[PDB]
Amino acid sequence: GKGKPRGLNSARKLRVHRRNNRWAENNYKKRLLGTAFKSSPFGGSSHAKGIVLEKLGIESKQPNSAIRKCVRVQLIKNGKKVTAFVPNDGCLNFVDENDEVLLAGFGRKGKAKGDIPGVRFKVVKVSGVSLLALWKEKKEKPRS
Amino acid sequence: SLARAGKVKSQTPKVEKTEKPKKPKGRAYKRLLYTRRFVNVTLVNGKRRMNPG
Amino acid sequence: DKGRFYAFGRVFAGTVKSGQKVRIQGPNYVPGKKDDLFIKAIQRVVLMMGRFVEPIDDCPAGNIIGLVGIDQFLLKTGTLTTSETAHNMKVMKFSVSPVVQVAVEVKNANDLPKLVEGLKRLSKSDPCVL
Amino acid sequence: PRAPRTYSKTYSTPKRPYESSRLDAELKLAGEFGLKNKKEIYRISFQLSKIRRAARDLLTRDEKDPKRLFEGNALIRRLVRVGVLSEDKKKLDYVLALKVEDFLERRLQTQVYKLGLAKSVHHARVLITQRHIAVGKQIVNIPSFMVRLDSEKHIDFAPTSPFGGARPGRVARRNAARKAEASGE
Amino acid sequence: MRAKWRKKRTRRLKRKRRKVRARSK
RNA sequence: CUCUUAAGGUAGCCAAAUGCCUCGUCAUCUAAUUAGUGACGCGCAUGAAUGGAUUAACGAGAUUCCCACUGUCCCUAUCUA
RNA sequence: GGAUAGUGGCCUACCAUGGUUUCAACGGGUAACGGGGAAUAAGGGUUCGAUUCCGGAGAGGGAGCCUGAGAAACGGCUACCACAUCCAAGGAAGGCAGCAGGCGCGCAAAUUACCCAAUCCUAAUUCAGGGAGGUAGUGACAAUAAAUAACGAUACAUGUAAUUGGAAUGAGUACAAUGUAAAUACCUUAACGAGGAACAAUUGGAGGGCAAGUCUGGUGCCAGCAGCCGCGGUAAUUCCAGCUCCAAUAGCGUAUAUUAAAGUUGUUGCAGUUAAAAAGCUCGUAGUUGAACUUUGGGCCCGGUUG
RNA sequence: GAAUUUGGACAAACUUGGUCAUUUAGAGGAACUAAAAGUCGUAACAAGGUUUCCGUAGGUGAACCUGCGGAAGGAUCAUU
Ligand SMILES: [K+]
Ligand SMILES: [Mg+2]
Ligand SMILES: [Mg+2]
Ligand SMILES: [Mg+2]
Ligand SMILES: [Mg+2]
Ligand SMILES: [Mg+2]
Ligand SMILES: [Mg+2]
Ligand SMILES: [Mg+2]
Ligand SMILES: [Mg+2]
Ligand SMILES: [Mg+2]
Ligand SMILES: [Mg+2]
Ligand SMILES: [Mg+2]
Ligand SMILES: [Mg+2]
Ligand SMILES: [Mg+2]
Ligand SMILES: [Mg+2]
Ligand SMILES: [Mg+2]
Ligand SMILES: [Mg+2]
Ligand SMILES: [Mg+2]
Ligand SMILES: [Mg+2]
Ligand SMILES: [Mg+2]
Ligand SMILES: [Mg+2]
Ligand SMILES: [Mg+2]
Ligand SMILES: [Mg+2]
Ligand SMILES: [Mg+2]
Repeated sequence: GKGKPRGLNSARKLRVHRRNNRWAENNYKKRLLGTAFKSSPFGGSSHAKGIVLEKLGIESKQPNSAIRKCVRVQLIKNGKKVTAFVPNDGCLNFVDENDEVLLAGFGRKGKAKGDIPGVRFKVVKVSGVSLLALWKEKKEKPRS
Repeated sequence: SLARAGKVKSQTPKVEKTEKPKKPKGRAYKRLLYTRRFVNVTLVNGKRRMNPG
Repeated sequence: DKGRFYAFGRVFAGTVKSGQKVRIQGPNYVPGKKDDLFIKAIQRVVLMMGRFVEPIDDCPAGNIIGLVGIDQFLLKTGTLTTSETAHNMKVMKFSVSPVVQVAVEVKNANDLPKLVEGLKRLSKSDPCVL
Repeated sequence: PRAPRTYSKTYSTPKRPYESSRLDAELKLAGEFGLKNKKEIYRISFQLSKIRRAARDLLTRDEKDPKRLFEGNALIRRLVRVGVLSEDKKKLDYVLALKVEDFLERRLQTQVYKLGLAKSVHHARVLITQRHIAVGKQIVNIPSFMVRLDSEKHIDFAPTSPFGGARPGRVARRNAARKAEASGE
Repeated sequence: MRAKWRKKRTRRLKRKRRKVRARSK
């Protein structure tokens, strides 16, 4: 006896117990309850356009330094406001106030990454031009 | 504070490109790697080494 | 339709085609280096008329036509060429200037993206508004 | 709509991307068989993995069982035809005990070099991709052929491809045209 | 915080919540 | 940190039938509200059997709003004893 | 009994109180069409399946109906509900969840092209029709094969240098010919088409995981890097670059979802004294489980399969 | 045998009302988390300077204090 029924007519009990105990998985519970749809402002999607509202300098968590220069963005999809990192050396000069930026996940399925507090999204495109190709000298952002 | 977004990338000296011979792309590059690594040319440094000092 | 704003302009040399690769020109585009020159093409050439449009296939130089498929990359003015050392023409200076300036704010804060789109939708409609 | 067009992958990346021994072995094989990249090694090891899976399943099947007999005899027949498996190892255990070299030796890129038609394996590869080697009445311009051990005695140059045929070539023709000029006329 | 005193403070908070919800009808 | 009491208003509650300022401030109710309700509280001068708070039910008790209803009214008219 | 194509509380009149349910009824949710199947896959499993086939439902939302073998049809009609076209204001006409195409929504998806030659379907039927279907355009969704160089001589130390030479091909471009319904492209090709073969391969990295610099200049807890640990505060192997090198390679990276990893859902196969976890204790319904015992052993044959 | 029409069933749909579900504004109140180099004290880790902790009750700026019963996860496995 190992604390669970073994009998040949105990399949229903075993599957009911498994059903009850599967709720303790974070992934399974999230998938069944649809948390990514209600919460997690991105509607179960990796990608979303939004409109910048302000440039902000966020102090990294200890023992770090060097504020990360993120932007507050208003999502066109549903209307929520999210703060998004602009990942490159500098590269904030290429994103302006009240500009359209594409936002993607920040690498941890939520769970704000690194020393940046409360930032769970990053910028992929600005004004429709690639943020990486605009940090590089390949392309240029259209006048706005 | 903001407005320091170019403190190192922009305002510190920028070394440009350097005209260099092209690499032999493809199977030629694989042959180059094979000869540089596995015919026992002088890069071993005891067991294995792939850069100088 | 909100955001197509047909392209009124005059051809001076060469011919336009519906589906023709063009080099659109910026008002400050320096031809030496990379500047506001974009690599898109035309969708449809149109002869403009009295609040209804007629699609056209071709027009020689010295003609007045509207273009379908552009102004989503050039804001106010410029030229459209196909040669490689084509300096754009003059800036078309006017006699008036924007001197009356007022603040604009939406009263519903949740609809700000529409407002920001509107300001960049009207700056391209009227040539003088800044 | 029309029936779906069945297609399958031919390779699989390794579980560990940066294993030192596997990378060194892969480079060894690529250098010694004139391969363009690791994709050929991956494809051949994947196909060999298919063979190993099939042979394992048939071995777990009962001995002298008709399914085992038929499928195993077919598998050894195919391997001995393509020349990877030797003639004296028709027992379905050496099929499991095969190796990557046993399959890379039967590449047309390898046979053309082992027949003396080229000076190096890379010279062999370029001579093949330049449409210079023909098996029968068929020019084959691709390294991987898996010659069936009967094409080995017929692997030679083409009637085209001016090393074993009629025409003199293209750069040879232009060099003749310009030495005609150099002679004065 | 001792867990006991955290629980006591939470109980006082719950009593305040019950009082305010009783007022609000 | 002081001056100071017998103790210095605790739990509660409030512009409350108790608040002068005051038509207090915010919200809601209306087109508009010195009215009503919900909040806030250095509360002239709230407060614990001089009982404090909350209460189902009850009330020819005081107040506010809604539906219905109508000569209360717009705007009066007619009939009977 | 009526109606139906007929069975049937399918509907109707009388009669009795029946029927389902902890073996989960009923109710709620589904970002639920179902299945053949797909991804991952030692075994067992987990997740997906709107979309090439099969069955189902629908044609903006219901409802109703003629014709018709077959419709509750919608490229049919009737009316209501919401839109919405035109108007000469009297009226009239509506359903792209068909092919294209357009707006909107978006992370998100192609041409308002050609043709019935292929496959088949309808007729009165060989012949006509078919945005069914096929062809082409867009297509780094995904999948297959594999161009970017190969060989001498010379000079030097099996290999290296802006030391040189003769060969080979396609990336192209293109007569014809083929390919096709006329086609483009694919295969074969007269001639043109290599020399820094500029006809120039990229995407991410070089502290560890995880292969690859204690190189140089910048920067000085600034800028920034970093999936995690962590790196920068004047010696940065981690930042910005230069050089060199590493991995995959015409592909690589980034974000989310899922699978294996996960023996971190454990039936196989988890743990519960201290890491999270034995109910304060006992009874007890459902459920699950539950001692042994009844023809065995001889002997003779027919006769199979493997040495 | 058109219009028109009597009684029925099928019933779209509208009004009002009820109920349920999902989003959502709200004066004000009361929580949690993060960032902290803030103020106040030092509650716990040593017998943490009153041993610690549990349940319950009351009180106090605040950690917390105290009464009652319990545990050692105690600072005692120890008095034939
Ligand atoms: K640091
Ligand atoms: Mg008080
Ligand atoms: Mg008061
Ligand atoms: Mg009040
Ligand atoms: Mg009133
Ligand atoms: Mg009193
Ligand atoms: Mg009957
Ligand atoms: Mg559905
Ligand atoms: Mg399903
Ligand atoms: Mg389905
Ligand atoms: Mg759906
Ligand atoms: Mg529709
Ligand atoms: Mg239709
Ligand atoms: Mg190239
Ligand atoms: Mg290493
Ligand atoms: Mg570097
Ligand atoms: Mg575990
Ligand atoms: Mg525990
Ligand atoms: Mg038994
Ligand atoms: Mg203390
Ligand atoms: Mg203490
Ligand atoms: Mg103590
Ligand atoms: Mg103390
Ligand atoms: Mg503990």
